[PDB]
Amino acid sequence: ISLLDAVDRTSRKAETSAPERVRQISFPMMYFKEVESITPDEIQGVRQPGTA
Amino acid sequence: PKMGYANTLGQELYVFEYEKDRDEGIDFEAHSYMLPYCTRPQLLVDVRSDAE
Repeated sequence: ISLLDAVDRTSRKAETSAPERVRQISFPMMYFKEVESITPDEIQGVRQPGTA
Repeated sequence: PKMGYANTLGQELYVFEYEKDRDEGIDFEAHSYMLPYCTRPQLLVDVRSDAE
């Protein structure tokens, strides 16, 4: 918006207003993966810490 | 050494049957983890027919 400007009463002149402005945007996203595995070698004959 | 068999009482024979991929046939596996022993080996006398 702008500020109005004084004009004369008989010249009949006036002033108008400018239109708006529209734009568009896009967005890419982020991907994360985690992998694990379980093997019997981790359990076979292994003492539990803190136990005899 | 298969999953779900760790730290379990072993048996005489482990028989495993596995289906091949697509439809190509059957796979088999047989396992045995054993060792016989004698706690008084001095009583295992061997004899011979010749002279000393």
